[PDB]
Amino acid sequence: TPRIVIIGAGIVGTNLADELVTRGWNNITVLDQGPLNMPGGSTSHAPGLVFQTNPSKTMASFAKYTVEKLLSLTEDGVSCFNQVGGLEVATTETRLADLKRKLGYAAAWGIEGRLLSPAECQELYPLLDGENILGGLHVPSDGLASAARAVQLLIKRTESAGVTYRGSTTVTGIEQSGGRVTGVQTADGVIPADIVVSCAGFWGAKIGAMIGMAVPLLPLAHQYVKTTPVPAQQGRNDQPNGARLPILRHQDQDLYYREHGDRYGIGSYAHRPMPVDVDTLGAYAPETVSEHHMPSRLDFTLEDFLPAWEATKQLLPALADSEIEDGFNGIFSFTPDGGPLLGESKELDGFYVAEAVWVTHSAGVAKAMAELLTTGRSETDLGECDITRFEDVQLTPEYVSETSQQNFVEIYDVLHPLQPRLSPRNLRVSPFHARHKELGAFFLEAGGWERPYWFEANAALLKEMPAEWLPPARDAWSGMFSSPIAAAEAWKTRTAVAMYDMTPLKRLEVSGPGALKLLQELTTADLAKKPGAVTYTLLLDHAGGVRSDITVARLSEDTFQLGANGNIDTAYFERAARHQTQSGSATDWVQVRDTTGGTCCIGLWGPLARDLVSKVSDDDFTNDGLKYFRAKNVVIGGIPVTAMRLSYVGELGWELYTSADNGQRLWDALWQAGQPFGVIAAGRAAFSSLRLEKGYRSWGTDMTTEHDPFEAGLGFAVKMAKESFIGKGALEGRTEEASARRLRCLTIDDGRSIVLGKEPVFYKEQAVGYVTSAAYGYTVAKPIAYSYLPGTVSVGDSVDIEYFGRRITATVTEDPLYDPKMTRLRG
Amino acid sequence: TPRIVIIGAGIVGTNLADELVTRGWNNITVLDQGPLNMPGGSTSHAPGLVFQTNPSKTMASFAKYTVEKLLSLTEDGVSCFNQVGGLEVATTETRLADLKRKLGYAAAWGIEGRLLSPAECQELYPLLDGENILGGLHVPSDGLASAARAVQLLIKRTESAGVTYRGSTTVTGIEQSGGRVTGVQTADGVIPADIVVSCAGFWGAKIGAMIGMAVPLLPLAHQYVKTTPVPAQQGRNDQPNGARLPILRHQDQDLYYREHGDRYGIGSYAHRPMPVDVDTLGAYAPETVSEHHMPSRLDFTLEDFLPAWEATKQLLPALADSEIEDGFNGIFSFTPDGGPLLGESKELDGFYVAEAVWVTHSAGVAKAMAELLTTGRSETDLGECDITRFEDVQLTPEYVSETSQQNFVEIYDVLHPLQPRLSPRNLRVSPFHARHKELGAFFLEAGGWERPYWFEANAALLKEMPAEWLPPARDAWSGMFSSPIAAAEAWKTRTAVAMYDMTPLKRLEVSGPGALKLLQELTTADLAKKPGAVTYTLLLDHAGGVRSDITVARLSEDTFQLGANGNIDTAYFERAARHQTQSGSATDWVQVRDTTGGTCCIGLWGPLARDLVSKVSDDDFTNDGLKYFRAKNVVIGGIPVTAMRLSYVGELGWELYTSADNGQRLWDALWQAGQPFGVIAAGRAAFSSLRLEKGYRSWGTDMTTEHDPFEAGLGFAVKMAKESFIGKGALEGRTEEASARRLRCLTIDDGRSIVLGKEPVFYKEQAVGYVTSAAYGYTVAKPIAYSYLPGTVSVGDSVDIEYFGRRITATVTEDPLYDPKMTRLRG
Amino acid sequence: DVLHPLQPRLSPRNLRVSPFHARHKELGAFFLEAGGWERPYWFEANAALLKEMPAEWLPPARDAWSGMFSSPIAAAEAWKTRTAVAMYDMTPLKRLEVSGPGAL
Ligand SMILES: *Cc1cc2c(cc1C)nc1c(=O)[nH]c(=O)nc-1n2C[C@H](O)[C@H](O)[C@H](O)COP(=O)(O)OP(=O)(O)OC[C@H]1O[C@@H](n2cnc3c(N)ncnc32)[C@H](O)[C@@H]1O
Ligand SMILES: *Cc1cc2c(cc1C)nc1c(=O)[nH]c(=O)nc-1n2C[C@H](O)[C@H](O)[C@H](O)COP(=O)(O)OP(=O)(O)OC[C@H]1O[C@@H](n2cnc3c(N)ncnc32)[C@H](O)[C@@H]1O
Ligand SMILES: Nc1nc2c(c(=O)[nH]1)N(C=O)[C@@H](CNc1ccc(C(=O)N[C@@H](CCC(=O)O)C(=O)O)cc1)CN2
Ligand SMILES: Nc1nc2c(c(=O)[nH]1)N(C=O)[C@@H](CNc1ccc(C(=O)N[C@@H](CCC(=O)O)C(=O)O)cc1)CN2
Ligand code: NA
Ligand code: NA
Repeated sequence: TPRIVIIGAGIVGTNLADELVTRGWNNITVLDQGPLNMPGGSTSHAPGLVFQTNPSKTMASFAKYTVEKLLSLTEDGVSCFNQVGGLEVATTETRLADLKRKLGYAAAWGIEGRLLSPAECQELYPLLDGENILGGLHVPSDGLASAARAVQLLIKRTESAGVTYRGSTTVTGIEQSGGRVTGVQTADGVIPADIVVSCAGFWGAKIGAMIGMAVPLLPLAHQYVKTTPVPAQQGRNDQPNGARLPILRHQDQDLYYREHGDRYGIGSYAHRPMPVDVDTLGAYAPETVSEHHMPSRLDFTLEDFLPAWEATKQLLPALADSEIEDGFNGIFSFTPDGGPLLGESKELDGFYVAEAVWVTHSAGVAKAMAELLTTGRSETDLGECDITRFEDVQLTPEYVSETSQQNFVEIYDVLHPLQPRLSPRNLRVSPFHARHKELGAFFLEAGGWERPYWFEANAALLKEMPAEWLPPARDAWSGMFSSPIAAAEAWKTRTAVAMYDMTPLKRLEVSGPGALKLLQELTTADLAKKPGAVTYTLLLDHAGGVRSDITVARLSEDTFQLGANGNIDTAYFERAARHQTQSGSATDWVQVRDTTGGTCCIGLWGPLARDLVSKVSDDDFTNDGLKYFRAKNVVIGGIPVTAMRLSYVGELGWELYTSADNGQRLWDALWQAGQPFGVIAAGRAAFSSLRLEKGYRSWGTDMTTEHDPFEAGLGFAVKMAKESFIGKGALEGRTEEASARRLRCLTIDDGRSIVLGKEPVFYKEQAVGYVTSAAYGYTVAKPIAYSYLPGTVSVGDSVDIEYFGRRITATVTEDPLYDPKMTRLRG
Repeated sequence: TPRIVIIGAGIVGTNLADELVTRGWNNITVLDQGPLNMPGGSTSHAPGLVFQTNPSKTMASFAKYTVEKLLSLTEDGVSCFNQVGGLEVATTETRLADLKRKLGYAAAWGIEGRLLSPAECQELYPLLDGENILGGLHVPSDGLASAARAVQLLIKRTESAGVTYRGSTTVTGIEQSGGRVTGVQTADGVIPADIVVSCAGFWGAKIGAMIGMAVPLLPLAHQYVKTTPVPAQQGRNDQPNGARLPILRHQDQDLYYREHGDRYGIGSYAHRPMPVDVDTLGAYAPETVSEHHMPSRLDFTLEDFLPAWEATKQLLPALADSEIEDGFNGIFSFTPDGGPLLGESKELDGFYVAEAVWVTHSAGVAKAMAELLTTGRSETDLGECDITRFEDVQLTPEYVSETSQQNFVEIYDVLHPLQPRLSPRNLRVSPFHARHKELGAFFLEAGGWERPYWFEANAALLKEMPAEWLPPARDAWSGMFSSPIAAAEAWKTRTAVAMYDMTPLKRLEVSGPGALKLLQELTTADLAKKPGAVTYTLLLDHAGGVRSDITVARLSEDTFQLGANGNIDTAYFERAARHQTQSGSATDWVQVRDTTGGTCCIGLWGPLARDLVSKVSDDDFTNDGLKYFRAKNVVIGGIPVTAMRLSYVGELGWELYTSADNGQRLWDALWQAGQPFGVIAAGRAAFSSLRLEKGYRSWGTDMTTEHDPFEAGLGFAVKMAKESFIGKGALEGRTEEASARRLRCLTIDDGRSIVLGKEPVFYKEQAVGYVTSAAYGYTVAKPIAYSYLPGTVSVGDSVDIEYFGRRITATVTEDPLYDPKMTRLRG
Repeated sequence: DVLHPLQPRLSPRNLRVSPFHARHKELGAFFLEAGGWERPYWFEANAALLKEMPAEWLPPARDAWSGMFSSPIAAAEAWKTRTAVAMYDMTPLKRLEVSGPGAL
């Protein structure tokens, strides 16, 4: 098997060694600049609290696996997990409501937990001064990891299986040739490798710069304090590091707690963000590293801890009879969005990262990476962990610094899923931005792009709207980053004509004599059709899982424009094209460009779309001028445009693409043409609700690599008859009808209880699914939610969706909910 | 020699046959759908007035050649030119002033002419009612062409030399294979060809669509009327078509005149534009074509002519005793900018156009095309005639229609060289457009781009400006599309820091394993330098003439960004890259993209540029961070940018390139950083004056293919030591010192008489040059003009520049006028 | 309906605006209204100041109810008012001219 070098003998790198070994890959060298007995990264100081419950399904499965593995990781009859459970307490109404949402995550992801009353909290954790406790969330399977001990036992069992450990060995560079890794440099010459995995914790960026790779993590310090012996605790625990009470979270004050014998450990994020320059740390001579003297531990700054110490004494008064014994400012990693950084680099074949990973998720990440390395894919969706998810503006040191600090500042906050950052904003805007501002655009952002969710100009339309379009009141939570205005935009889209900004849609140009050959192998469609055809198709992995759903427009013999889902797709195409070019003839070369930023697109949609466009174009837009899912070049308002006839909102019209410098003119020409037809600008709130009424899938939530096309209801898009395509062999014999799990459309019975995503779904009182996407449907006048459900659950069955602790009755409904016979889309 | 098919036996196509023959290329078939004896295009109805004098040097040389050739084109002792001279009369002060400018063109282009007083006009042309005549411009060598007769004599002499003519033969298509022309389709099968030249007059667009080529001409009708016998004219001329008086232009009333025996011919553009659908003309059966029955002649619409007929009787009262005998609405071509359309198509190798050409320029265009075909280049600069000069937005049928009609409406107007159209405007704007509007940008346009010439916000700076920067008053003509504000912008650029919009600069990405190989052959620089280098270099033709001056930035091993001069360059690179790819290995492929529209650029220039940028970037901008004429990637205001250190304005700073979606943020970050430093936005008026103070050349005026690098003072940019590059062999042994003509900088002695361009330059009372570029120099505080001058004329000599009839004393000055030791540009 | 005390109408809006309205829009004014006047409650331009603000000025989280029609941005505007200089639109303040020999 391939020669693997792992950089880092933290909890990540030693778990990864371990996960590779058990899969038969043992040609591994593990390097660490610290001594093997105590390498001295963040793992060497972590207190090891593990709270599994997480808004993210993947992160939650990573934590569940880590708990399982640490419990099994044992020597002299002592495991590496002490399963005391975990308790998060609420001291405000906002937090108590949020614990109900978190209990929802628990059930969604298969973690057992309960909400505790104030009295039951006191019974479980008598040290709590009960006066400000409104409630708790108790997960019995949570607990304390012994991460440093786990590292030592992983080293020992992997060593026996052939893995080589070199402590006191500093990586100073990475050797490469022809765009693949060939070795790792040390002052002692090069260690050959076919695969390098950087498991270097908060040194990740420094390692990354050695190959020109932006690794978007920031090292940040976080205070951890142990008290002196707490009188109330005398005699209760085994010394020196026993614990019997659940690990304790006090998220309203940025604090968490564990016992260490009769002492308390207090973790505080209740301080200013503290960026750390890794180049200033110094080279620690290995012989010098000890528990208080290691690169990860900076001097304690007591002044930062004072407020945390007061809140502690308030929550746990017994602690007022102890003192602060020892504290440090410990360094670990943060990232712009709080997700880890995993996967193959863009810059260098065979070079991977598994960085910015808490002890909590370590074994999970290791296992995914081991699957990635040995089989070509991870069994768990890595959409939110892949290093290549980031856009170029999100990779600058300044972006990483500013947003990673804000993620530290907010780490324990209750936040709505649509909550935008206040800064940095306005990084990327489409060419319609000034016009969007004139119309009172309410902008949210993703990928650096500013995106209108609705337009305040259209509030003037609410008085004219037919009552059937008026939605009911929303609760405060579903009402955040939402507006009644979206009803009006949905209304006008369904009955007049609307202009949506499609500019942020990932746009890739795949070009050259090998373009068709590349796309024919990567996609599930037969793309060898005369130019003009637009095909909705999938990208799969070799296990048939859905990596993406895409459109491919063939603009000429050698030129294809793809509408993709984000930069994981870009990176996927980039590498696949480079590999075909390198091992092909002069007829296989192919380039991939991300042209998103240099172009723009208006989705011009609704029943008056042809009336509008005919005023500013002499091109033929009739059905016989341009059929559904066809593209051609046209001129609109004097601007050359590529017109594609499809609509993610389910109405007549076209995506109109042009170069950025032309976009404002193209916008103004249409806007003016559309005055007599009541044209509006329409934003993402309406867009999302309308596409949901159409049943159209959104990659990353409605389906990921954990789903095959037939489970996702996307069989129509797989052309099984193709000689060859990635995933074909895996999908032999499967059908939608025979899928054990299927994506179902739910409508909410009461017409008004909106859900948002991730809420667990119960059939006959058992958790069998979870909301993937949802919105209020303005056309059907009810909340809609999607969920996978067991194949045995049928159209017309009834299911419950738990939202903030309350069961909401919904019915499995046939989709599309709107115009399933596509009457609005054809001729 | 190659098999050539010419489409059209008009004055263009038969002259082209002729010009090819005399150059030894006689394998020619000439096709025309009309009968050979009277093909029935525009040539069959033209009255044949030839006024040589023209603002364009090339057009003027085309007309001079046409006069020479038609005079030599003779049979039975009767030539095809009747050299009666030409007279343009002025009936307003505006026109009289403009005739003085036109006399300037005459001397510039070597055409003999004089300005006539009202009395002398009466003596030359006694029929003129003298009362509104303020003056005339008389060119004795002008005259009347007999174009239909010239066609017949060209046919006869080319036929004898082997050329084949097929009349009554309709081209219905063009055959091609592998991107080159292979034949012309008729109902009688295919006529093979290696080279096709479309000489199809106003059918040009229809021919063009047969290969997918946009031919930006519009067919338009123009009225031409013959009177009955004019009493005053009885007995004076040979019948039936004699003429003795000069051809007569009456541009203030859109009219021109010639005698036909004792009748008058009146040409009127004094009517609404009359677009013609060529598809509605009908197929004329050849046997039916006669003088009054031909595809080019539409029914006369007398109502349109009435006002012209009145003005005629006012100018020439003798005509009031005649009547209108016959009129027609004759069709010919117009183009967006009034230039013809020449050269190789972008779409099809070997397929050329020579279309939208007046009888006046016909032989000239034919000769250039013959040179192009047989030698690879024209001896006359075709910058303003090349079909590939147009930008994509300028090629839509709607753009062509609207602007070609306006060119018809303005054909006889006095217009300032900076006069913008009012419509269509706002086609292309940079990402800084809203910000430019906030600052009161005064926008002119070229290439479809809106470009600020100055910013009204900066008027507030005039009260603070040191008096030495305050320019003198401008006359009305040089003051049009000019503002004192430009002095302030030049001032701030020289002493603080300015932000120029460089977005419209043609930007080409040349990429792939054959990129360096292509550029090494096309340019005069050795580009095989590690990435990061920016090189100013030339593109030449095989005769050493300068096609372009360019920058090449090597961004990576296989990736180069060029800053070019416009779409002639784009088209040149496109074809050259396609040809290398087709006849190369898998290591020679190369793509060219025009990324202008998807990107943007700020030129951040002036002595405080480093102070400004250091506030919003942690990249190293010091001299040791980025040397002059080097590029690197940086981050500014959170935006990835490519920074190139050069300055067409002569100051410290950088061109800052980024993708369009990032541009506004990049703008705002710099704007805000620049507040304490007094940053301004600066426009093209200042830019032009500043670059002139630096002596930097502008392709298309300061040099064209008619100049070699040494004549243009660009020897430094030619690396003669290179093994190989286009033009090298031609330039062996030449030096700047030995050049018979050299580009000289002139400063105007009086400090105030501004010239604009094209004004003739006299040494010791002889016309020896002409102004190529000019501006008021704000830094040296005097008007500057460039001109080629004989090598014998030296620095410190004195020359006169004629501006509106007045000699302005100027001195030949060493350039650069500003900072010639580059102290402002280095370290 | 359950309505927050600051809940604005969506229509009719923009009846009365001060002469600084275009400038307020450039700066990302969040407008509420009373008396027909549009009144900025805070300015989105000033969100860029939050990263520079001393921690002592940073407010705690708000519950959903007190957080409606409220923004952390107001902390920054209060900060700059107390330590630098701020421009408030006082235009809607009822202004009466009492004039004539009986005015006093
Ligand atoms: C600091 C901290 C972290 C922490 C915590 C409390 C504090 C104060 N509480 C946690 C909690 O209760 N629950 C939990 O799940 N995690 C908690 N953490 C975070 C956790 O400590 C880290 O996220 C995790 O330990 C990181 O693991 P990882 O294995 O990724 O990183 P590392 O332990 O830092 O090891 C990286 C190794 O790389 C070696 N290295 C780096 N550069 C080189 C070079 N050039 N050459 C050779 N080796 C290199 C390092 O020496 C290190 O050992
Ligand atoms: C109309 C007009 C033009 C004109 C003028 C007054 C009027 C009313 N006065 C002029 C003047 O005094 N001085 C001057 O210099 N020019 C004046 N003109 C303009 C002039 O007539 C034209 O610009 C010039 O004649 C055009 O010459 P050209 O050789 O380019 O074009 P053509 O004579 O129209 O011939 C084109 C031929 O192409 C053949 N054809 C077209 N399509 C086909 C196909 N498909 N197959 C075969 N043959 C084709 C046509 O039949 C035509 O003969
Ligand atoms: N050009 C384009 N590409 C894109 C999008 C888009 O809206 N436009 N997407 C935007 O997010 C994602 C793809 N999601 C989509 C999901 C469904 C349909 C759709 O039209 N479905 C029809 C297909 C009909 C057919 O193939 O015949 C259907 O399911 O009935 C389109 C895009 C990424 N790529
Ligand atoms: N990148 C870039 N490309 C461009 C321009 C530009 O301003 N920037 N041009 C804009 O119109 C045209 C080129 N004209 C130019 C003329 C002179 C110089 C210049 O810097 N000349 C220095 C060169 C010094 C050297 O090579 O060492 C000089 O003549 O001293 C630059 C561009 C087209 N290409
Ligand atoms: Na916090
Ligand atoms: Na006119």
